[PDB]
Amino acid sequence: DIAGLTPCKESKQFAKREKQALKKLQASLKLYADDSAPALAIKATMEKTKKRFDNYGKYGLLCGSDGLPHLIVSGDQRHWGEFITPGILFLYIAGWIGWVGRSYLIAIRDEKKPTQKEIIIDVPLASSLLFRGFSWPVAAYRELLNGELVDNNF
Amino acid sequence: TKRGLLLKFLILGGGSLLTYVSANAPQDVLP
Amino acid sequence: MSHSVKIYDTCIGCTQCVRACPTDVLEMIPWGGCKAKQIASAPRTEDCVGCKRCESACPTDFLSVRVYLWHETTRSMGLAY
Amino acid sequence: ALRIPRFSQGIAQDPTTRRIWFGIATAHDFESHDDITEGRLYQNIFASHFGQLAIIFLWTSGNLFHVAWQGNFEAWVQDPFHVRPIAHAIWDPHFGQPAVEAFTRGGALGPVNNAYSGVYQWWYTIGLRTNEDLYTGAIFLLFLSFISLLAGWLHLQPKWKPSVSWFKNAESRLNHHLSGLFGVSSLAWAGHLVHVAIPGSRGEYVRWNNFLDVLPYPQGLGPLLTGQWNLYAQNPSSSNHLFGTTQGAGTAILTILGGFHPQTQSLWLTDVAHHHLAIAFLFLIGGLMYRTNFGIGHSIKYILEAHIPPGGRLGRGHKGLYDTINNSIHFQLGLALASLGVITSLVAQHMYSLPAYAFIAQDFTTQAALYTHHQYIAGFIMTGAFAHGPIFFIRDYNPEQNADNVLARMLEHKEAIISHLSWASLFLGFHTLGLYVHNDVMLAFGTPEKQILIEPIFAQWIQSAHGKTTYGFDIPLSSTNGPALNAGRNIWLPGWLNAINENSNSLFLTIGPGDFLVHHAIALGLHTTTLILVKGALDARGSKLMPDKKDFGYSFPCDGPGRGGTCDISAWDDFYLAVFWMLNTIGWVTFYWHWKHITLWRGNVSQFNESSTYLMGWLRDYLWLNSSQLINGITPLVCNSLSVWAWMFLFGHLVWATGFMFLISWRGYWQELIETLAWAHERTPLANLIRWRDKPVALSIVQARLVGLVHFSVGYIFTYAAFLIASTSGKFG
Amino acid sequence: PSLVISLSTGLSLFLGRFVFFNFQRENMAKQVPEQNGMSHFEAGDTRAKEYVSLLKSNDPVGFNIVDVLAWGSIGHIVAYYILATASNGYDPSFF
Amino acid sequence: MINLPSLFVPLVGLLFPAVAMASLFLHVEK
Ligand code: CLA
Ligand code: CLA
Ligand code: CLA
Ligand code: CLA
Ligand code: CLA
Ligand code: CLA
Ligand SMILES: CC1=C(C/C=C(\C)CCC[C@H](C)CCC[C@@H](C)CCCC(C)C)C(=O)c2ccccc2C1=O
Ligand code: SF4
Ligand code: SF4
Repeated sequence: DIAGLTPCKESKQFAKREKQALKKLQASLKLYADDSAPALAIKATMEKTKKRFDNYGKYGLLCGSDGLPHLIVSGDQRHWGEFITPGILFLYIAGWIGWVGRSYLIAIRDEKKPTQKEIIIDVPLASSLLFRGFSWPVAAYRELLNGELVDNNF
Repeated sequence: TKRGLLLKFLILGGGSLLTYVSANAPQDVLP
Repeated sequence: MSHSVKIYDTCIGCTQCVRACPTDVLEMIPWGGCKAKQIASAPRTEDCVGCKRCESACPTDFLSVRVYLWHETTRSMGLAY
Repeated sequence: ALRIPRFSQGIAQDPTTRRIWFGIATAHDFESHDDITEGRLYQNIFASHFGQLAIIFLWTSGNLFHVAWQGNFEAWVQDPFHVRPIAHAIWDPHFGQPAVEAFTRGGALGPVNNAYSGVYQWWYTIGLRTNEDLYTGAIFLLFLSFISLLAGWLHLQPKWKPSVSWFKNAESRLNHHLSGLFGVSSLAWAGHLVHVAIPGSRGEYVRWNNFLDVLPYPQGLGPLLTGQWNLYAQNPSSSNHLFGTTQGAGTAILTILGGFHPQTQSLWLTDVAHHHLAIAFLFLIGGLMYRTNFGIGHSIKYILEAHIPPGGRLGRGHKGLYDTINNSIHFQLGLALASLGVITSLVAQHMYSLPAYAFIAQDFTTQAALYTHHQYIAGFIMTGAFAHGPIFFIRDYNPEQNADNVLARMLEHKEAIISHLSWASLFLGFHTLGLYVHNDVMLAFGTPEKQILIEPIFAQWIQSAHGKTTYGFDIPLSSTNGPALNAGRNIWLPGWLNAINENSNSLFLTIGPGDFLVHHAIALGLHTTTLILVKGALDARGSKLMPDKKDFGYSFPCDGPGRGGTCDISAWDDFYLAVFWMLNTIGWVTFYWHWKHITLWRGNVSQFNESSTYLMGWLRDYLWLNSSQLINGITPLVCNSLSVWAWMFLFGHLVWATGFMFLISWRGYWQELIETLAWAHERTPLANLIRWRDKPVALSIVQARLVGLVHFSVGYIFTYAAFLIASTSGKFG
Repeated sequence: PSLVISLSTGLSLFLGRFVFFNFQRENMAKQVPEQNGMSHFEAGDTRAKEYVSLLKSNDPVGFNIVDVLAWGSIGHIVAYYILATASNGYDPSFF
Repeated sequence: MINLPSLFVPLVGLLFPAVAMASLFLHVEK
């Protein structure tokens, strides 16, 4: 739709890629497996990159010249989840890496001599402060900016 | 052996005649 | 300066603290009250090279010295020969 | 054991060789070395760079002097078809008889090397033509470049004042400059192009004789003073032109009309002059802005002082930034550097897509070894800009005299500043490097698909709101019409800023996922390069590891072992460390143009397209493709076309590599075997008694961080110098 | 289309706001105060500035615009001449 | 006479250097 061309519903250049290139995968008139049970170009590796026919799903997917597909993601015509869908995903996963970073850490500096408890690991991964992340509804999006890590502690 | 102030003389003289005619030539035999 | 690198501290006590450093530092010059009462930062420094072996041990709590002398003899670098 | 070097003193009677080197590299450090006073210093930089301007004209003179008697000109002004101009005659007794082989270039006799500087299309592009009409150059410039020395002395002589306090005004000067200088320096240029040059361009000659008799028109300056200007711009030029010879010339100076031409690209005759004019009011209106005694205008404090925009009620001062930028002289030489640094590239990135010369790009070589000597430098500046603004903080600067005050707070709130800088890099790091190995793991692996490749949207975007009338596309309020401008149209944006896609020389090249990476990798450069310069600077003062890092700030390179272990932690050695990324940005950037251009000339562009989206290939086709020409140029089969270049190119690879010593050697090892190697002589006959006067030593512990560098650099910068040329010259492209 | 002399009219709006004071009080340059020779200490780093002196002719010589700018611009500059024209003079309406 | 403009590479690239490498051995002494 935008700068490159249209998706899969038509993309001539893209078509030629499907075909030569891969199918020369062929290129081995035979190469012996008339019945034989190992050498697996034959089945998939192609067909798994291949039965990926005039279908790949359908994805929209813009495809420029040479027909390699380009990613716009400006939230329009079709392309929205090529950054946001896998974007918030990156955010959510990280941040629940470091929400617990700021956790199997803020749980130690106390009691009796706590000077490298960390070269061994008290609860592995934290396996206690663990889910605090999925057990983040809202969470730091409020309690970070109000109290605890409070401007005081700033 | 009259060295009593010299060398400046032999570095214009000698060295303007290891280089004056030394580079010039009347009909190349080129680079 | 001509050798001027500050190793000074506040204790200037020198027991299990610091001694190391070719000639340069004939101190123990007790200033009228600083605990183990021996003080300052040097003696007559126009003698030897430019170490920072100077601290490495016994505090300077700030910097610690190094080369800064610029004006630099030869007896001040092994090699005037 | 004598006394020598006439300025310093510690250096003066140092028995080693340091005596020498360190002599020849403290010379220019006036502020604080024996011979100095704030009176001395200032003037001791003043008649210094009056020793400047002076050396710039012995350069330019000879530039116009190896040209006028040989080095084609009453040629190349007959029509400048892309075949090998000329600089000067190469003459080395080492040359073989293949003096005869190209190297010896067509028109002229003895061998030569042709103008890759632009001069040849601007000594020409402002008229300046005929080979009997031409042979001035030095003659003036030099009957100039000597005067350049005369003040030097005249203003060095006490009596007719060399001026001392008078050096810290501003207002008066810069109230003078950005009028007297620039403004009239324009204007007067606007003068020249117009009476003598525009006529020399479209129209005909001007004869050394007449200057009154020649009149762009029949009835003079006509109205003009009669506010009636307009009717300059009607039938000004044409297009069925034949550049230089009238006939479809027309004669009405000034325009914005017509535009591009297969016969010359380049800004139109006139426009570079109404402009030169046009701006020359603003600076003249600008000049006259501050005091200078009479009693109008402005005091340069009192509009800082409590000026401040978001200050007012946000507890954040502004005290005498004047008597610290003024009492600094380094703040000075570093707001000077940059501006120049930022604009040296604005010069050299606008100098393409808008070259203002008669035959240039459509030359495509001189055009590509001239964007870069303006990219090198420019980068090379910036650093030094950032490097005299971490000297201000140590030699000058004054915490008690600047505080609560916005130059502080900049210091005070600093730990953040490098972090929210370093966070940029580390992000801009692995994220560019995901996209480029991934892009290279996927090829090789057989799958050209799967390739990760983002279109540069916000790029092309800027341009479909310009002229990139590429294959339609609305945009909500724009469409390609309904609303166009309405408020604008047939005035202003005529044929100009309307090059569009123009696969040849469209100004704007049509950007894709190959450009959405380099463009994020030039971005990872000036960021990383500056986290180190910002940092380098933001504590030449000191820090935790070295708290009291001062009274000398800059180059104290090294400190004793212990503490954590302490090293290249002088603001110089971060400058030292900086110059590698200014030599890596100013490489990715230049690298980029060319590959692009190359391809965008005697051939394709698909090339950069699917083969810059990855990494291997940046090495293979470009780097590996397009060297060809040069290296089989020493060839086992005689010296062919180029030979200077490839030998330069390996001179390039050596000077480089031989940096490393200096760089992985560190004075300790070197000195010590010189301790054994100076037991020789002393202990060997036919070479005893024989005394040195300087004691054999190994290089200073800062010195070699330099010399490996100042070595790393030429090699490096002499390699691309020889590389691009040695390949943009056959080409193809 | 363009009022070209819309604005040259306009800019010597303002620099006649310059024909000012060569005339009216005392000498030149509010006499060189500080220019050559170098006011100590005060030229020192500094002075003067004054948010308080944007008056004086705000009102009077704000007419200066309409001078040349009227009857001597679009209305044919001084038609009332003659005053020695024979080595030539004229001078003649390009308008 | 015919073909002879070769002196401004030794006087410079060769002899001018002689001067200064000599001369400027004033840095050592004079
Ligand atoms: C738990 C983790 C933790 C957290 C919350 C942070 C947070 C931060 N780091 Mg950081 N960092 C970490 C570990 C962490 N780091 C480690 C281990 C290193 C290696 C020395 C670094 C090296 C580093 C540098 C050089 C920089 C930062 C910076 C930053 C700041 C910018 C975020 C960024 O872009 O860097 C992305 C994060 C990294 C590059 C860190 C990689 C290590 C992660 C993956 C730790 C993962 C958890 C770990 C396995 C702990 C074990 C779990 C335990 C509970 C069992 C941010 C405050 C930047 C800054 O100062 O600006 C404000 C600066 O650029 N970090
Ligand atoms: C370290 C580098 C250095 C070097 C070696 C060069 C070399 C060059 N530059 Mg350059 N440049 C540099 C730094 C450098 N530049 C920097 C830092 C900038 C940014 C400010 C530029 C911006 C720049 C531009 C914009 C251009 C060049 C161009 C050039 C080339 C033209 C030759 C020349 O400069 O003659 C120099 C000529 C003179 C010094 C004399 C002319 C000066 C005029 C303006 C003086 C007017 C004074 C006048 C008498 C006053 C009139 C008063 C009265 C009569 C009314 C040459 C290759 C040109 C080019 O592209 O070539 C194709 C041009 O495009 N440069
Ligand atoms: C336009 C210029 C500008 C000006 C007016 C100055 C002025 C000054 N700089 Mg400076 N500087 C600049 C740009 C400038 N700089 C830039 C762009 C950089 C880096 C990008 C620097 C980096 C720098 C450093 C590190 C220092 C200065 C210093 C100084 C001061 C002493 C000068 C000196 O040490 O030279 C004397 C040098 C020589 C006599 C020659 C030795 C130089 C070597 C390294 C050669 C350089 C490479 C060379 C071209 C390669 C050899 C040629 C080859 C073809 C054979 C003086 C105030 C010094 C200072 O006072 O700071 C505290 C010093 O610290 N500058
Ligand atoms: C190509 C080179 C190499 C690499 C990878 C780096 C990388 C880096 N340099 Mg660097 N540098 C280099 C050569 C290199 N340099 C050279 C030759 C010099 C001059 C001699 C410098 C001088 C220099 C300076 C002055 C600075 C840097 C800084 C940096 C960091 C800047 C942040 C960034 O760019 O993103 C982050 C890093 C990358 C994109 C590189 C990849 C790192 C990750 C991806 C490792 C991969 C993980 C891998 C799978 C696990 C393998 C390990 C093991 C388990 C097998 C970065 C780590 C700066 C800094 O400290 O920033 C805070 C700054 O201080 N460099
Ligand atoms: C390409 C390289 C560069 C060069 C030229 C050298 C040269 C040398 N290194 Mg070395 N080195 C380098 C890079 C270099 N290194 C790097 C990058 C590292 C580490 C990263 C090292 C680590 C290293 C170590 C540990 C040692 C050396 C040593 C040596 C010396 C060995 C003896 C010798 O054969 O020298 C003389 C021969 C040459 C330098 C090659 C010939 C040079 C040609 C171009 C001839 C030019 C001469 C001619 C008269 C030029 C005058 C013309 C005029 C215009 C000036 C030699 C000086 C060692 C040493 O000192 O032992 C004696 C010591 O072991 N190096
Ligand atoms: C055995 C090795 C040898 C060595 C040590 C070198 C060393 C060098 N070559 Mg070289 N070269 C060699 C063999 C070698 N070459 C061979 C066999 C050829 C084929 C004839 C070449 C052809 C060649 C060319 C054409 C050039 C060099 C250049 C260089 C210099 C680059 C300097 C630098 O520091 O990095 C600078 C390196 C880069 C900025 C990147 C180059 C690497 C390419 C493949 C990747 C492009 C970067 C990427 C797109 C952007 C970053 C992505 C990232 C952000 C993720 C360096 C001196 C260049 C030069 O003049 O230096 C200025 C010039 O480009 N070489
Ligand atoms: C080799 C080497 C030495 C030894 C010093 C040497 C080898 C000096 C040798 C002199 C060379 C042969 C001079 C040749 C240079 C010429 C171009 C002439 C210079 C002229 C100047 C005045 C510009 C060090 O002292 C050193 C110190 C710190 C880090 C690395 C190193 C290092 O790598
Ligand atoms: S031991 Fe170090 S006073 Fe103490 S720091 Fe000073 S020398 Fe003695
Ligand atoms: S630190 Fe300095 S003074 Fe002390 S021993 Fe070392 S060299 Fe001598």
